[PDB]
Amino acid sequence: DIVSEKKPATEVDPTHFEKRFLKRIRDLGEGHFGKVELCRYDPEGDNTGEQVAVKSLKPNHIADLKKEIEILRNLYHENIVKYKGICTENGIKLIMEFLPSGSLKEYLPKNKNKINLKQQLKYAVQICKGMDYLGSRQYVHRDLAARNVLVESEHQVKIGDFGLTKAIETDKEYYTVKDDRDSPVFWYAPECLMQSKFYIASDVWSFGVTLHELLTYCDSDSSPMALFLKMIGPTHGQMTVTRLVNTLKEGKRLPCPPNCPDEVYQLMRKCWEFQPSNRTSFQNLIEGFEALLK
Ligand SMILES: COc1cc(Nc2nn([C@H]3COCC[C@@H]3C#N)cc2C(N)=O)ccc1Cl
Repeated sequence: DIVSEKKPATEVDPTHFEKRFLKRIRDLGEGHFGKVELCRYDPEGDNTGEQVAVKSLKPNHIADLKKEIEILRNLYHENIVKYKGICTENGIKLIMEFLPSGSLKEYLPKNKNKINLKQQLKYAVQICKGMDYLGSRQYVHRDLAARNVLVESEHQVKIGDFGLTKAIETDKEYYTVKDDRDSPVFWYAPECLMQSKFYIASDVWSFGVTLHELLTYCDSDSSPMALFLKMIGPTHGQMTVTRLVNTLKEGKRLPCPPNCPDEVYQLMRKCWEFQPSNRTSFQNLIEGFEALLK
């Protein structure tokens, strides 16, 4: 008789999502050769399955996606989006929990009435706690902006994208980047713009700019890009970044957001010391905000 293979152990992996049951609903966002879509994982095929956020490659940067997947899989913090699993074809898709409120960019313009200064400072503490957790794992985020901060509820935010996240080598203080063509220059510290060097303090600088967005309720007209382009001029093209570096070297910074008390603005200015070594830490920011909350 014919010889077949004995059926062995088949324990179902809860982190393995089958392609055939992962049904696309809509696009959520894009960023650095990746795209994020809302999908329903529907193995029963009746629209009752869980909604998930799915990151995949836009149709060679497969290595970058795999590295991002491995980082997120191992991060466990209240203010970091939850990894759910993967969908494997060499292809791979990252499956994450879906946060329907979106990012601070979508949420803040629509909920100004519900979100007061006290709530903004509580979101600022939560971003700092997620970032301090990331730093303790020796990672530099490199893309900290309000568009990457997801709203779990009126009371909770989570850092929701790790597309640019890099490990800082033990006993080294920074990561040197090579691919910088689509850098978020208006959120970047001078060392990132001048030498393409990324420190934990470079994320503190980016946090300061994110805090500025949070305080302005992510209004497009007072965005860090709109504000810096008004300061340096918007028709410089390829000369924009040197003009930005020059402006920062002169000591010019984003102005105090409307209705922001000076005490909060002073904590923000501490993120923006020209030299990385003079900048505040995430732990000291948490202390500062908590002092203002009680
Ligand atoms: C951008 O607008 C929306 C986004 C969401 N959700 C998400 N967005 N993202 C990323 C999408 O790409 C940009 C960066 C974002 C980050 N962080 C992840 C999620 C998610 N895990 O739920 C939900 C609703 C709306 Cl309207």
